[PDB]
Amino acid sequence: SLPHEKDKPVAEPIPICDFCLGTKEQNREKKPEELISCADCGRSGHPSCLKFSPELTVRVKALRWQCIECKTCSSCRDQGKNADNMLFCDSCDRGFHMECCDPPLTRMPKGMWICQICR
Amino acid sequence: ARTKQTARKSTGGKAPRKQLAT
Ligand SMILES: [Zn+2]
Ligand SMILES: [Zn+2]
Ligand SMILES: [Zn+2]
Ligand SMILES: [Zn+2]
Repeated sequence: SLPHEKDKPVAEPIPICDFCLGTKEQNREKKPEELISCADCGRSGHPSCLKFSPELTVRVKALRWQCIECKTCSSCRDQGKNADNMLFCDSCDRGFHMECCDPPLTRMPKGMWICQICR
Repeated sequence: ARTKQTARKSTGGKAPRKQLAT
């Protein structure tokens, strides 16, 4: 974890998937699947409804994971006017503004992208 | 790479508000 994520309180999780309305007992394939929940708003989703790979799912369960809308840049801690184009790491799902990457990026990377923390 | 925009399209968006959990 990052220092600013450590001991930063997490919201009460809602035990329903906001995408399919199932619980941990029933995803869209009518099979059990544990939810993941946003640390800031508490809303939840099945990893299969979020379209997360098994490997990404394992990693975000060990991190202070944020949903798409709550996601803040792991460098500058902001969302801001360029929020819609924040990159999401394909290893840890953290967000980074292109201009906050190391090195700063002028154009969107192509294909799978791994952030400066994971690379 | 994925962005906020592309991730939104991937989920298809939340279920309708009145059907969501309170
Ligand atoms: Zn679901
Ligand atoms: Zn959230
Ligand atoms: Zn930033
Ligand atoms: Zn990463």
